Amino acid sequence: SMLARVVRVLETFNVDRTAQTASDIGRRAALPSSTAHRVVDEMVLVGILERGIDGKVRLGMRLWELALRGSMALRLRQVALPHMERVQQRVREHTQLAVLEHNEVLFLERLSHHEAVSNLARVAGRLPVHASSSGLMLLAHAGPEVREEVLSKPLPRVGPGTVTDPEALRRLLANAYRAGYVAAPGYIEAVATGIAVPIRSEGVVIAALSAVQPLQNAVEPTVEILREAAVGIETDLRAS
Amino acid sequence: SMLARVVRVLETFNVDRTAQTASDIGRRAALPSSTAHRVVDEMVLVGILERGIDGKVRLGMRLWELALRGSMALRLRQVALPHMERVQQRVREHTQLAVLEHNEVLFLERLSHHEAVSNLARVAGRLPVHASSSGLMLLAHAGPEVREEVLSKPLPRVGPGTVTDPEALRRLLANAYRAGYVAAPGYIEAVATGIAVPIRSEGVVIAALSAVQPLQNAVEPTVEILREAAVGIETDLRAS
Repeated sequence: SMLARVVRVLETFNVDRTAQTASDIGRRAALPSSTAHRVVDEMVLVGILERGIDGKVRLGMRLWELALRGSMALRLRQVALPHMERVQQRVREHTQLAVLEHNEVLFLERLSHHEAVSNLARVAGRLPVHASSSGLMLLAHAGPEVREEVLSKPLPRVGPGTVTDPEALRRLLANAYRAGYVAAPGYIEAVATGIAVPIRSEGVVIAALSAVQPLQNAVEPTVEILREAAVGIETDLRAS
Repeated sequence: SMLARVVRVLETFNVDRTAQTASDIGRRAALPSSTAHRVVDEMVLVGILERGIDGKVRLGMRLWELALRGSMALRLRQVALPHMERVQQRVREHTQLAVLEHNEVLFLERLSHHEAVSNLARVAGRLPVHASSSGLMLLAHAGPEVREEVLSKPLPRVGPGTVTDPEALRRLLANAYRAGYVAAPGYIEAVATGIAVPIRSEGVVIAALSAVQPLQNAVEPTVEILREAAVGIETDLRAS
């Protein structure tokens, strides 16, 4: 399909790849040279891609506009940001907002203080569900079918502290469901603890609000600050 | 063509329209029912759209991700946002970031205090180039061909203060170029003044940084704050 070829072209761009030649796009998308050059030209023609004065193609401003305007991602981030900014003022590490997408964590927003701890979460970037405080919080509220899919895959260690045993994960998830937060000491990187709380709309967890902070930092203060922020978000969501 | 039909479907969504029926999409996109369902179903299949439990379709999280990942609009917003938050802390009204796109203003970012003045600028939304502080500041640096296009087209008044006389506009643009700022009292709404300054990169104005504040607030102090923020953004643009 033309739409399938267009999506494969979009998929060649990534969090640290802004500009490509049609030949490189063809190679990354496993598309024949002629097909890659034709599809790229059509995408440039409608403004989904733009061609710079360097002759390389980039994701187009028209694509950005059509994808964000009125979107669930933009509306939630908009409601969330003032509350995320207050957490950032208080904790001065990282505040981020995430959803589940195809059994991975996708980040809608990330606020970072200068010389905060190392953080691998990227806006419009992904991390594993089982290893991420955000992922474990959201997976705790997913159906048994979603939990089974995720729990039945080989589960790599991401950081030193990553829990990979399916039944140990079920115990974590039950505790997180009960407690209304996940602390994840060194589950992504040795130096970092992720802490995540749920964001609810009409009694459904739609997102996770998280902090990333040095491993040795107190957990309880951050948990409380995120809960307060999450309450603010749910209030503001209910009337938006 | 299928790519053309897909773009027309994306175009039926907007800043104020999040969820539609395939029937409503078919009406707005000029597609007969069968074609509207087929294109929407295929876009739902590749995750470009999502179909809710209410049976309504929405812009997809996968589309948001593929459009924003490593995008020019994300990179510039990322560099700008900390400086924009400092301005927002000081002025406590609205701070926003805009570019020119097809001779209209397109907003990349907007920060708002909950008790701020009425503001009609939306992220991934547009305002007229002649009527917004952001548009006038960007059009002052657009070069002669774009300038004459805008000065020769229909120029309606938007708010009470909108300057519509083409020669009075020519003067404003020449003054804006020299002064390095635009104050636009009631050009969009009676209650509000837009104030915009340029963001340069490689000696080219690529964006406008703007505040929207009550008509009665003093302009000079907001100009100074935006100039400082703009220098900060430019330094971090040179360093990246």
